[PDB]
Amino acid sequence: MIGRLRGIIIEKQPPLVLIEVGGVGYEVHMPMTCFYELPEAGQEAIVFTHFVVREDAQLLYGFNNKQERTLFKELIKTNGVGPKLALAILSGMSAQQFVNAVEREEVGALVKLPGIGKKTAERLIVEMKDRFKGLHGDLFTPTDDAEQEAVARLVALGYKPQEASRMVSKIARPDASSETLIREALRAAL
Amino acid sequence: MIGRLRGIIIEKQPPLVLIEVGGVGYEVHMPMTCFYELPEAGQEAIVFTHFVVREDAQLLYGFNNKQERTLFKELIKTNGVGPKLALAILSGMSAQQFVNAVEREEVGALVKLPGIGKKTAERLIVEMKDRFKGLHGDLFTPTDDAEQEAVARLVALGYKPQEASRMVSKIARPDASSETLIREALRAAL
Amino acid sequence: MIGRLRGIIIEKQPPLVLIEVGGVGYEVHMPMTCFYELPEAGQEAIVFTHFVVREDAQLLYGFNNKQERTLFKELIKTNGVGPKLALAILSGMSAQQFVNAVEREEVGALVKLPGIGKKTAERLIVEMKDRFKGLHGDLFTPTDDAEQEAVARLVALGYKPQEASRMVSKIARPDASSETLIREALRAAL
Amino acid sequence: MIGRLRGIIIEKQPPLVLIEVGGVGYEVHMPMTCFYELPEAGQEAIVFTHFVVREDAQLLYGFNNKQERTLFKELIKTNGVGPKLALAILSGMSAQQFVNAVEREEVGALVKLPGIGKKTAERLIVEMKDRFKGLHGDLFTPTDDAEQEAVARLVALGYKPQEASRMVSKIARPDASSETLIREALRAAL
Repeated sequence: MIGRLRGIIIEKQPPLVLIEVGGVGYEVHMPMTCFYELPEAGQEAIVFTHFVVREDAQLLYGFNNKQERTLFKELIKTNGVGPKLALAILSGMSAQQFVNAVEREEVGALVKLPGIGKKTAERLIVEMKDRFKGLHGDLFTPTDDAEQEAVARLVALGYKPQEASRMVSKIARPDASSETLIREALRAAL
Repeated sequence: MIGRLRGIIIEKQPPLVLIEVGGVGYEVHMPMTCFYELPEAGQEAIVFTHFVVREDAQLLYGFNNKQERTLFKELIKTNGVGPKLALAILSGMSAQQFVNAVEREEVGALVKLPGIGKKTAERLIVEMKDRFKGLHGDLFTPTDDAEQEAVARLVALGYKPQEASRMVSKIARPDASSETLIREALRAAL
Repeated sequence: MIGRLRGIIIEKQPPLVLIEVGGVGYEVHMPMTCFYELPEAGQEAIVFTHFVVREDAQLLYGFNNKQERTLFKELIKTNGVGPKLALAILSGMSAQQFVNAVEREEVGALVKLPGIGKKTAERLIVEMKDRFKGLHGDLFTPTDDAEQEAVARLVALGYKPQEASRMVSKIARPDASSETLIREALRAAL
Repeated sequence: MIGRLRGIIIEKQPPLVLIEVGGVGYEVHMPMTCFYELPEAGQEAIVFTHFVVREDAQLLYGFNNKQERTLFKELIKTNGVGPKLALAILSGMSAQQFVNAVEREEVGALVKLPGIGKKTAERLIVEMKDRFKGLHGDLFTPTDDAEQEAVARLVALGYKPQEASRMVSKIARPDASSETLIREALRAAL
């Protein structure tokens, strides 16, 4: 439900940060690489969050931008990676580096990580390297921003990636509103 | 627990909208047709919400008015429809149209939707067409507002629809307070 | 976690009330008898809440005072009564009346309620009539306020009611702070 | 998710305290020893919280400082102790005393507590006495603050305590930022 927090840094205890928001102190778990970018206690901070429901707990994982959160979200969707390990992966390396490692396929580096499997490492690379394709953004892009947006949305709707791809690509060009595109796409399909 | 949000639109990423409320950024999932009616980022918005608890997540589905939320709630109560599909149904068509399709019984249209079943489509129509009856409102009405209110309440209480119907219809007429009606109805039954 | 709400009544739809608290609109389910006492929409209201976690939902049940909430809490602890029925019981009758019915043991009245069992009604009376004993308050009292408080606390701690009873009654008298009593009681027992 | 609350004490009903935060009244369960230190109703209070998710409830346990919370957290991680008993242990004795009892290994005292097991008491002592070692703080310390911090973090990451211990101890000395230490440690290990 919670995607972002805006408040004052009350305490820092890596990798935990306590952010006061209107009297409510929220504990946020952040990968060290994000952690380094946090402002000083007493100052205002903005963090992108990912909520994790768990058996005996409700947790928030935070990032400095939406790109890093996406990467995190992506990592955890795999069978072998959970939030805790995802946090460790992004504490040893930055989103950027991680992305490079995968592209350059360097398991070596990945293994140097606790709980990090080899067959796991290998599988990871393979898997992630694949997921980045359908991923657009500075991070995941070493075409059209709105089209790519309209697509994601259409895919969020239930349309098979390729279907969607086709559905917007048929009608299109700029000075459209992904919103407009999405809109159009739908009419022309139902 | 959360039925409405009032705050500033921070970002739009259809079908997701991020609404800032006193420093807390809430992610809201909205059907495209509602989405189109949202104000611009930076401005204040009011959205009616439906909370969905899930295995690994807590989600909020939002609408522009209570009527659309009801329709959504209604759709999801069926065996074949879940929140994600309900969101897709209301992204392809507006509450109004949807309501028409059902009344005019046009499966054709419904099928043109991913995950949307035929036997499902058929069953849907049949089912919804039935549920709208007991549903009062501009949407679900192509009698007395308070009586109909007193009834719903009495039905919320545990009374069988027909019982309730009868219970208020026996004593009644205007310049009553559904609250008054409900009140009266009860005394006269216990 | 949430025991009280202070905010503006945005809408009333018995038995549901929507209360705006700093931009967050909370849905509260209230027994009709409490409902009648609510102020007008647009005005400030204070409601005592009971949180109910459920399979696919998180709900808040509200009351006008702590006594009515207690009674509700009490009712639901029984095997045969759940929140929905407890809300119906307190919609047909007021906490006061309910309390009388039980004391005067009048099943007749109770049965006049949907889902309300006879063996259930009977069992209820019996059960509640018993629970009120250990219950102190205007409602549940057709001795010492602090002692009774110190006891409850000591009982919250794990002490068997009678033990606790004894533990404070040995040392005591006024111008004590239940807090003081509790304190004392403990030292003298460990 | 909630680690701290800052608001006005609305009511005290040991061991429960109701804290108003921006219109939201939060119920907090506090060990009596913490309870005694609370300010008067009407005044502002700051409490450190521990969230407990439960079958039919969501609860918050509060403390006056982070040390007492840690101790609580520690206690509950054991097989034999749950939140309710942990609250009773800290209501009979203060964090300090408790810590002493364990160090001085005095079961006698512990047993004087409801639900408190003997084999349990014994096991406890043994267990806690062990956990305090890896615990640094005034409470749990009848070396370097940042190093010890860097370690905890590295351990939060997945590193075996000893590994971490070694990893920071190799490179180190002051006027470092646990953050710096952590940082360094990582590079030199991957």
